[PDB]
Amino acid sequence: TLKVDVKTPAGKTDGSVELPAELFDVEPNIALMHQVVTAQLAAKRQGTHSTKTRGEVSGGGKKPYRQKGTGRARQGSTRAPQFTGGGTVHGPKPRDYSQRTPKKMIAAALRGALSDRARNDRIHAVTELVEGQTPSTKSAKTFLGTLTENKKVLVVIGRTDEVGAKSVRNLPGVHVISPDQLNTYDVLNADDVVFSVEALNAYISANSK
Amino acid sequence: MKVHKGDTVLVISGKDKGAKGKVLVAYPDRNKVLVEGVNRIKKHTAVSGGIVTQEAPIHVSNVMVVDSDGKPTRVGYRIDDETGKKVRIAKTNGKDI
RNA sequence: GGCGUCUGGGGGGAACGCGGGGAAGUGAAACAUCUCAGUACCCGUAGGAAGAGAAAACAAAAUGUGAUUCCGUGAGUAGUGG
RNA sequence: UCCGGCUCUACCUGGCUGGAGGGCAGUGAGAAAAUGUUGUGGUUAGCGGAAAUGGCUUGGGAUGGCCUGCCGUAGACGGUGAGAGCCCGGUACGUGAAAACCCGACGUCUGUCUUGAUGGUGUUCCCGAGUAGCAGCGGGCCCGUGGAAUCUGCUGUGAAUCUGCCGGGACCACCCGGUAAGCCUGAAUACUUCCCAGUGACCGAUAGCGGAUUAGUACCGUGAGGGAAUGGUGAAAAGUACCCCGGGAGGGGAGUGAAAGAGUACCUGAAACCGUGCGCUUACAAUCCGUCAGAGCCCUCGACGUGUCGUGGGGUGAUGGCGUGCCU
Repeated sequence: TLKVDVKTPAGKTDGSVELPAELFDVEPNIALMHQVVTAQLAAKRQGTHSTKTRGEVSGGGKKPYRQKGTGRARQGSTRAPQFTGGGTVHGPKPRDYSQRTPKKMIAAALRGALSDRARNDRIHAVTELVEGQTPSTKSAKTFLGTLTENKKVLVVIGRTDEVGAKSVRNLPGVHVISPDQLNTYDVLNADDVVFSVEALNAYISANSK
Repeated sequence: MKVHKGDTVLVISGKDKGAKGKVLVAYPDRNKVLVEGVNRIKKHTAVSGGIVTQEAPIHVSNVMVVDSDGKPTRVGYRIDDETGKKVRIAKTNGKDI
């Protein structure tokens, strides 16, 4: 059981969250986390690579000269692989790279990852990043300076709280996310993780039932 | 293009960094302008040819429009909604240049 | 049938569709039945999508379903087959 | 709902033919044309748009390094004389349409039910005909004629209307479901000649579309039809003014340029291949062309001493022995 203190931009604390024990005391399985991130990246990767084999190229559909009497070798098309202009043989093709990793392996990855960060005290919470309804990236940057010094960081802000997203978007390191599409690559690439409290509550009362 | 013939400019990049100059012609289709006193080249012309020292074109992103107050300043665009013009305007003062 | 007037059609198109015609090399270690394939190709007509479409249907005594089409499964199964 | 006239006709009723308030619906598949308002509704041009001539050094040029500041609903991208958030173009964001086009929105305009319905009750009539069905040849259905239904094509024959008819894998009786042979029907679905905007663990000039270069061109063929090759100066042409040799090409000086080991045959500039110099060796010798020993000469590093061996190293290498190319 790990406790977190919410934090405010104006220089105060509101309250404390008492995180679960089973989500955030999982022991990581490095092979599991490896497999899953590999799958994510593979499904990201698009298969725009195609080549024209011997049967799609232009021409070649006439035996260019005799079989015998000539002196030279035997040839059946002017577009075969050994020519210069000829067909690719076993080329790239447009294909899919997704692979079907299961729900339990995925979630085990995510819980183990959040545990790896929590044990090392890199999960910070916060009510908000901003004052009312006017984005200003200088605010959020100063607040993250208060709360953090590392290069890179993750931010979990919901959908409705658009101002925090619009604010912190432009920063160099930051990589913002909604907790409905919470994943593993984006967690592990970071060093610190900033949850909103609404986000934590949603995550927890969505998983726990 | 934020430069027109007749304007005055300050050179940024080149050996002639720190030069005032008057624009003579522009070449907007390729963003280059022939400023006076800068980019001096010893062209050979044979006739009765001769080694003659002529201008050559800056690229327009190596000159800042000199402010009306005599300092290198950016330029921007208000509207005089009555007359419907879009005046080129410095971003230190706001004046007409 | 002839004469006058009025409106249509006439051909082109990259694929996609519906109706009709319609092979062969290949596989079968030969081969004709079969398969390749009702594919390629050819024809006639379309449309921005087409065609099908409102039960002379399914089902099994369960008091059941309720136009059609396209996707997943049933199923490479029940079966068919020199 | 009121009436106008009509039920051949004046009179009581039942039933029509008109108009009227009304309702319903409408460019619907269910009838069809145009109308005028009309929405910051959309498309067809675009526009503004934050913040460093910042300092030292390098360098031809700073967009680099180091040190100082700033913007950020904008650190996507690209270019600019070398990796540029603060130079430029533009992005986040907000703006913008006289006219035409498309969406609905309306009011016109058009119909349309309104003269009406809910239920009762016993029997005649109708319920899509050369068809359904049966036989003969055939197609396709998981089904290759098999016991082979259903769906069907050509011929020949050929029925009834509700105790009717068709199906429930031959067929028969019972039960069940359904009511053919008249017609329309959107949405989900498939596709990209063209157009617009982007992405890439796709190529990067023998690759990628055949086509980065005049490309379906040149060239070939009578003809259908085949079907190629060639990208890069540099930051900007400042593309060598002038002189000398030469007929001219071409070159040497002088110059430009950061560099002409960048000269319009030009980034770099391999190998094969073609030659010029320097050292060794080779014209009495039988050589898969090398390898092991090695004389002699030439170069070099180092300890020393008037030149000299060495835990040396490298090029050639007289002469001797051994030795029958590579792959399938």
